[PDB]
Amino acid sequence: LKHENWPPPGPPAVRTFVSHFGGRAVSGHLTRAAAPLRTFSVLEPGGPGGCSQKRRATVEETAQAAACRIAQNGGFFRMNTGECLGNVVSDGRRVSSSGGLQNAQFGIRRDGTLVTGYLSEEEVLDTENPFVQLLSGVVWLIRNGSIYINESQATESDETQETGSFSKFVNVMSARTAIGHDRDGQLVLFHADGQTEQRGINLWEMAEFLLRQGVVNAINLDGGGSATFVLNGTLASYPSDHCQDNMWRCPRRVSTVVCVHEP
Amino acid sequence: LKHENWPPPGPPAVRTFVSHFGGRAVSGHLTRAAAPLRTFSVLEPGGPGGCSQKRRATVEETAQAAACRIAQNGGFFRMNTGECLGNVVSDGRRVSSSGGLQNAQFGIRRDGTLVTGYLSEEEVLDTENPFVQLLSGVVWLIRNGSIYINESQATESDETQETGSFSKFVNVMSARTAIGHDRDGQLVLFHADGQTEQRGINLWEMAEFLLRQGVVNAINLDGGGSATFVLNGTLASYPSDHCQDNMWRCPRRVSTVVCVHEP
Ligand SMILES: O=P(O)(O)OC[C@H]1O[C@H](O)[C@@H](O)[C@@H](O)[C@@H]1O
Ligand SMILES: O=P(O)(O)OC[C@H]1O[C@H](O)[C@@H](O)[C@@H](O)[C@@H]1O
Ligand SMILES: CC(=O)N[C@@H]1[C@@H](O)[C@H](O)[C@@H](CO)O[C@@H]1O
Ligand SMILES: CC(=O)N[C@@H]1[C@@H](O)[C@H](O)[C@@H](CO)O[C@@H]1O
Repeated sequence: LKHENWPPPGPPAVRTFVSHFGGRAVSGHLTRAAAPLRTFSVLEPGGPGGCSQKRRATVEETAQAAACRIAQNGGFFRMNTGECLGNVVSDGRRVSSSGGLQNAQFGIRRDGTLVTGYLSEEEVLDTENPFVQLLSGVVWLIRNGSIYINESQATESDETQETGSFSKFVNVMSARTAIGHDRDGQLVLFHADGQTEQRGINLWEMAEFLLRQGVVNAINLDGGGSATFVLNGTLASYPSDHCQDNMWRCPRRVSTVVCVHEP
Repeated sequence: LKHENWPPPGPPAVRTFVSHFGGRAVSGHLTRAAAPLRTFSVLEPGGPGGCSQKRRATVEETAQAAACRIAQNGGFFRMNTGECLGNVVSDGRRVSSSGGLQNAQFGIRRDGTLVTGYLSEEEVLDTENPFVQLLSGVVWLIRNGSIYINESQATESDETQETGSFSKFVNVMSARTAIGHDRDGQLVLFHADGQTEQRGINLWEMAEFLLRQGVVNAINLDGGGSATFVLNGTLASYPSDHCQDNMWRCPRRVSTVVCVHEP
């Protein structure tokens, strides 16, 4: 009712793009990975226990301990405290709660079922077919093959992102990332390089792009300076944050990470 | 007095930028590596013997065989035949000739002397202090701390690059790459993502950027679709060529490669 369940039924395919959104050229990658139950992980910052310690680490640091073939930044977090925000299940271990808020979620149950959308506390704690991986974003981009941004603005909590108003967060140009799946049950990761209010895409544009790629459900993960794409442990994107006291670009220390590893 | 000699004076510094050239945001990397006599190699495509066999291989393929920490596409080539163009010396092995043409060159001799500029056949074939690495480009960007593109346009042969007229090659927007060195004798590698006549920079813009980073000599290497940046064997740039029959971007099979590796 409030979420989509996809029953469960080959190295990941990493695609590089430079595409035009509203006339602007935006670079990024689309990753497609089969057998998510075997290859998909949600990782805590700096290894197990990171969310409890409120640790912040770069996607590179977190991914290299896990030997991820493809890693991207994960959920939203409080920059000043390192608190993980939203429900998180990391390799069977629940390490973050929604705190009453309703936000877009994506995860996989123990039998391989992919779940996307708004989950109650009871659904998250279900011991029957428990979640093995789960994280929260902000805005349910695609529901059952249709854009669901209008509905997200109407119903989703707006206490997690710090970009500004919900409308600005939805419509501003920025770096963006998203997670979802296609109709064959393959995991889909997306990222686009950008910089808030300067370069990149908004959520309407990302949702259209993903529908073209066959995505049937997907949520928006952390963007802006948090957006990071790490390929075999190497940074392969252009972060927007500047390094300290110079104008070079530097990857942000973030919280949870989404990982695709070998089965 | 047609070339410059720089006497021999930590891991390499890899920096990411997104920088603005006339209001266009251009992304790329600047690499700086010490002790080039021990850490810098020019590689033949695929493996040793690539030039004699007219091999074309991606920078990734060529670099994974050499264990490069940083790799970029090298000199110019003929796409239809795979012929290596210009003088090439790869770890002491001479594998390509100038054919009488005059083009910007960059090399290091056995004692560590860094050499940039125009070289006679006698200088290339010298055996007293022989070249251990050497490759040729098109346009001498910076000579002893001053831009030298006007002089290069005045003197360099124009039979190697296939972009079009000399003026277009210099002034057109595109993906670009460059090799040079700073006054501490360190190797500098530069690349900017782009697409000929759509995105990127021209040679004047790249030359101005390199001067601000302390580059005292540099030449222009193969740009356009050839431009590739590979870090620890993983592609970390956005090539402009499309893959066969789809919207995704694919690295180009190129010729010689410039490599920074362990000493
Ligand atoms: O991640 P974004 O969208 O680029 O925002 C990053 C910026 O947000 C606000 O301006 C501040 O909190 C700054 O710390 C930061 O420069
Ligand atoms: O490396 P570049 O600059 O992108 O050039 C690639 C292009 O060169 C030529 O002009 C044409 O044959 C094009 O069809 C080709 O795609
Ligand atoms: C465009 C975008 O998503 N920016 C996000 C912001 O919303 C979020 O509050 C913060 C920490 O999670 O990271 C980034 O700044
Ligand atoms: C703008 C630019 O660098 N273009 C080059 C072209 O000049 C060269 O002829 C070809 C093969 O080396 O590769 C790229 O297309």
